[PDB]
Amino acid sequence: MTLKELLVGFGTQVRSIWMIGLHAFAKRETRMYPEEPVYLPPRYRGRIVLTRDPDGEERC
Amino acid sequence: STEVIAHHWAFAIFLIVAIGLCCLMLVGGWFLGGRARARSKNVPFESGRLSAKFYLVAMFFVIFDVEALYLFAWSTSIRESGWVGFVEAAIFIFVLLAGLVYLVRIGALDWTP
Amino acid sequence: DFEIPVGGGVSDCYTRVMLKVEELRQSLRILEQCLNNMPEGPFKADHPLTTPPPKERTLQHIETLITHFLQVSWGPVMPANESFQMIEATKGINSYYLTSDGSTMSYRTRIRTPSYAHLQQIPAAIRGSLVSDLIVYLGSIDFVMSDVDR
Amino acid sequence: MEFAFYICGLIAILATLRVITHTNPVHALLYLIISLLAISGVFFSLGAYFAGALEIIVYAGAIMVLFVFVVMMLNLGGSEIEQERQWLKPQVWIGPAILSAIMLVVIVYAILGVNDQGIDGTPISAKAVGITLFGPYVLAVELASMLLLAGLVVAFHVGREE
Amino acid sequence: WISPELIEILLTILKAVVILLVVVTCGAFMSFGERRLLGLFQNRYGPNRVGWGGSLQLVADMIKMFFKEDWIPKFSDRVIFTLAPMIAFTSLLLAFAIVPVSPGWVVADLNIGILFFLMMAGLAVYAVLFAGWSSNNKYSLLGAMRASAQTLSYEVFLGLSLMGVVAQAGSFNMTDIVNSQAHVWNVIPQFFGFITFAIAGVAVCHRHPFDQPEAEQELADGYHIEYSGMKFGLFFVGEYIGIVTISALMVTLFFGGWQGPLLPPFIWFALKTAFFMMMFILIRASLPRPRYDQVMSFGWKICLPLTLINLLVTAAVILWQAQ
Amino acid sequence: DYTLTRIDPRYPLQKQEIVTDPLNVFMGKLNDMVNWGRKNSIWPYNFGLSCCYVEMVTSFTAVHDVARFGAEVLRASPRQADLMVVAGTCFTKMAPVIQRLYDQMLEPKWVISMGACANSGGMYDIYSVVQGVDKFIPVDVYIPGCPPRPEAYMQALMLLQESIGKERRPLSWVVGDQGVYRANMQSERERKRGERIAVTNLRTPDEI
Ligand SMILES: CCCCCCCCCCCCCCCCCC(=O)OC[C@H](COP(=O)(O)OCCN)OC(=O)CCCCCCCCCCCCCCCCC
Ligand SMILES: CCCCCCCCCCCCCCCCCC(=O)OC[C@H](COP(=O)(O)OCCN)OC(=O)CCCCCCCCCCCCCCCCC
Ligand SMILES: CCCCCCCCCCCCCCCCCC(=O)OC[C@H](COP(=O)(O)OCCN)OC(=O)CCCCCCCCCCCCCCCCC
Ligand SMILES: CCCCCCCCCCCCCCCCCC(=O)OC[C@H](COP(=O)(O)OCCN)OC(=O)CCCCCCCCCCCCCCCCC
Ligand SMILES: CCCCCCCCCCCCCCCCCCCC
Ligand SMILES: CCCCCCCCCCCCCCCCCCCC
Ligand code: SF4
Repeated sequence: MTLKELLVGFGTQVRSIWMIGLHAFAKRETRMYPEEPVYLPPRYRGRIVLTRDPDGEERC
Repeated sequence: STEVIAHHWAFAIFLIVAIGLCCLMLVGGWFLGGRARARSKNVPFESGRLSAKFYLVAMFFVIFDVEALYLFAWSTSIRESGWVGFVEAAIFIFVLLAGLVYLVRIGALDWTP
Repeated sequence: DFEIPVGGGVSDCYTRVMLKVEELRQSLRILEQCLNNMPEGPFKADHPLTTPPPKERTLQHIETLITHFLQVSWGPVMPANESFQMIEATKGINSYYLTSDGSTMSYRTRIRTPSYAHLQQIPAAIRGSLVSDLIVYLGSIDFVMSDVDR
Repeated sequence: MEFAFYICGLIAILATLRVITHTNPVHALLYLIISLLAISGVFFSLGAYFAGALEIIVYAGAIMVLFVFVVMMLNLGGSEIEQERQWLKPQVWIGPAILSAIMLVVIVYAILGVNDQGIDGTPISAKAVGITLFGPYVLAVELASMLLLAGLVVAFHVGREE
Repeated sequence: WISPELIEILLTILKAVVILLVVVTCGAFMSFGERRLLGLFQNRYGPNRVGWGGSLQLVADMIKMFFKEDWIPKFSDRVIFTLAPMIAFTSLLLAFAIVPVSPGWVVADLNIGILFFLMMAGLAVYAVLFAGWSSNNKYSLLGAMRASAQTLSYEVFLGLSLMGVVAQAGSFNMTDIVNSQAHVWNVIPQFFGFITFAIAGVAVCHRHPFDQPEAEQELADGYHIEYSGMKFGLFFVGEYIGIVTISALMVTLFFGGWQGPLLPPFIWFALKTAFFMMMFILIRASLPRPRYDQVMSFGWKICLPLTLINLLVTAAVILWQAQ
Repeated sequence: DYTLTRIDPRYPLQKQEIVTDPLNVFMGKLNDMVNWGRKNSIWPYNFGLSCCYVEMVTSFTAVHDVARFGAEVLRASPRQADLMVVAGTCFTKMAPVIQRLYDQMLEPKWVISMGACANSGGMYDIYSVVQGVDKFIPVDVYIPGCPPRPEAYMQALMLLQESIGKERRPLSWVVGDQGVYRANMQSERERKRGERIAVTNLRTPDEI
């Protein structure tokens, strides 16, 4: 193969290593479940309940 | 002398303790832990003829390893051999590289067809 | 306003991956246009067959409650016809061909997916290659097996 | 020094006896590797450090690797090999064994009738071997390179698949 | 029994035992550090819940692997199957056995040294070959064949890459190689030897981007697939101990070993070694995996003539400077 | 409060009986140490079935980091794996494959059904779907969802760890009792009924 191709590939490997090193010098993106509680939007579709009217009777 | 035989004893203890360490690792792994049976447990895991290029690669490794042993013998005695031995080793490496280039150009070292 | 990226004429793995990067950028442009220009109006059509009706009118109007009651229990009555819609999916062209017999259920639902075509195109394109070339080709198709089998 | 030599020689002899009387090719090659390690220990006991280093680097690290490679590609399941056991059949092996036996007694008679001042076990480094190799033995080096080249060309020409 | 000779014998034996235990502990804790440093490289934390900072994760994995059922297939050959992880561990451990970590702290001050390391690597390829043949699985068989031909293609020039340092120091001994770096480290003159030895040492350690079982997981053709319990654990521990061995040999052969201006020599040796272990993690986390034919073509057409030319130029420089 | 299971090769080929907990104080401490080591290093089998596997590998990524629990090694071989996550639908063509892979796993092994398909078949009450993976292999933890979010998979991992931490298995295969004793733990529904019924107000769905 070409010597120029070899040098360009070597430089690209060095660039990839450098970028992963700067990504090591970055901020952690992990949400620490369960110590950090998971935020959910108000219309999230999770556990199903039956609710009550403001008077206290069951709405169903 | 005392130092050389102490070094020999230390090396012997190193080899013996390493071999005994992996042997006791096997003994602990085999002896400990419960065992249970399944029907397809003994069947090899297969996710539920070999080419001659492997032989060619291993053969080239053998030949170039013998020429590597020649260069091993040369490299530890480079200064006492002088420029004459440098010329001999240059001829040796020239023959080595000519054989390597000949292997390259005829596709012997080309894995893909 | 968005552009459709095209290749040079040869469908390599790298060309397909770079094209999908380009459509990611164009989809970001479309998302920016959606963010800047979102109209103020209804989120549901005013047709009688809008299933379900708007929820508050269902909760305080008896005719809307009747429409919602019959649309979520028995189903909405599509008149007997055949319809077809093809869209540009994330992995190719995805189409629904729906035959209605006048009932509240589909008489025929035909789902055309592009992953079926790509998995069928595999033996014609990977023939004469390596196994690792097959792995790269599998990784560069953008399929899923639910799309193939469904 | 002598104790290691005798133990390694006994291990090499027993291992070679196990190679020449085995049916499994991989077991025979493993016992051959063990005998090569033992002969390397013999070489290290005699002060030929470079010779033992080359026995494990080249003989037990390249050539037996090539033999193991070939046995892998053959997939030798003992077809008409384990089902025959003709070498273990006595009237086949009595003859050649007694041939090698009388040859061994003649060679032992030759060996015992020579002067022996003993081997002092002085270590011969690889530097002296390299000095000799590129000194009084230069045509040996270049024509051994040509010999390896000849083996390369021959076995490439023979061992192709097409 | 009170004599200085017996005291020197026992202290030397104790030093060798301490070195061996520290190397095994460092290899296991470096499997854990592989996990932690991959987490650092990938914007996460990795295991940090089992003990303080995850420090007891290795003990939990060790207990699990000891008390996991150790099983040998019925179709498999017992001796070869039991022998392959032993080779994968012992070969690179005894390859470490020649590395000097401090002045006066060496196990075997051999006259061959890196030659002995070559013996241990040539024996270490048998672990992969025997794991492939012994398991009686054809997928593992071709996987071991591919990995073994790769390791041969890089072992063909591993020693020739070391021969430039050998020529510069003028001896096969490890301590003389370290002492020849007292003025200038060998990474500057033997830079091509340094990169070729890096590539070959990574390849013979079966590390990324030369790892075969992680290359093709869809085929399920790895040679580790039928190993479980403490045998697979021995494969992993031998792999990381080999990483430690290759890093320490790299430090002693190209980065001066223990030599340093201010810090104690073992501190410098540990710092340079741990830097090269971190570089192993970064190489695993950064580079993509090349193809098989590309990898062995890079081993044969490029690296071997580079090692030969490097040795020739090193010899020309050495005899040019010897007036 | 324990169940005793012994296996001897319809599936599953096991018989279970309710038994009193047997638990020297050194043997007990050894049992807790073995359970601690087993539960703090759980290697899941990397088995891809359907969209629930996409959520599982989402749990393995950086924003979630399942590696913190020591459950990240993700073996491609069932011999090296401790946990089988059925993350997807039990198709009839894939069910013998799942059974074969589960048979190729080694003791101790645990099973997590991930999603409604693996629980009971889910929405796919159809001709080509096995209605739940517990029809033919025993399941230790179930996750409702279609799909469960990645932290639901972590919550099931914690549930499995708590179940392992109080189960009894033989330390060696030559000494002791060789049956497997599993704890009959309190259901999470009855445990969380106190804090779930008392919920009064929730945020209205018109906001972020
Ligand atoms: C066995 C190996 C044999 C071959 C290697 C022999 C030893 C090294 C000899 C010198 C090598 C020099 C290589 C060429 C450097 C200049 C060109 C270059 O960087 O090319 C790579 C790439 C080209 O750009 P391109 O891929 O076209 O991307 C589009 C952007 N223009 O550009 C880029 O990616 C951007 C710039 C990247 C620069 C990277 C660093 C180059 C110098 C490295 C020196 C040594 C570093 C050692 C490691 C340090 C960090 C740990
Ligand atoms: C303790 C010891 C170890 C310590 C750790 C640090 C050192 C680790 C070294 C790792 C080396 C990995 C080498 C990988 C070589 C891969 C070569 C290869 O096959 O490349 C193929 C690729 C394309 O091949 P081609 O034939 O052109 O295909 C055309 C098809 N369209 O061709 C190309 O892409 C061309 C370029 C190929 C690669 C050139 C060499 C790069 C080596 C990696 C970068 C190292 C930089 C220094 C890092 C710090 C070292 C301390
Ligand atoms: C114990 C009973 C048998 C048990 C089963 C078999 C176990 C292995 C036995 C063989 C290997 C160990 C032999 C004993 C060596 C003990 C050390 C010794 O004798 O050292 C002497 C000498 C030291 O060097 P030198 O300079 O000559 O010493 C003179 C004093 N200044 O040393 C030398 O010069 C060289 C020393 C030998 C060479 C190095 C070691 C070679 C190992 C080869 C292993 C072969 C495979 C064995 C397989 C076993 C299972 C089948
Ligand atoms: C499953 C088990 C398989 C077999 C494993 C090994 C079996 C034997 C284990 C016990 C060995 C006991 C110790 C043997 C002697 C060690 C010391 C020694 O060899 O000293 C001699 C020499 C000294 O060198 P030096 O001092 O520099 O010389 C100047 C003059 N004194 O130093 C030398 O000559 C050094 C060179 C020889 C060192 C040999 C080391 C072992 C080689 C075999 C490795 C096997 C790897 C695993 C199996 C692979 C597959 C079969
Ligand atoms: C199908 C062909 C098989 C060929 C087998 C050949 C076996 C040869 C056995 C030779 C046995 C010699 C026994 C001793 C002879 C007398 C002493 C040596 C000559 C003086
Ligand atoms: C990755 C590093 C592996 C090292 C294995 C061997 C460890 C040997 C430790 C020796 C410690 C004492 C060294 C001599 C004293 C000088 C240094 C004193 C401060 C540590
Ligand atoms: S439960 Fe839902 S998300 Fe999970 S595999 Fe089934 S369809 Fe996919």
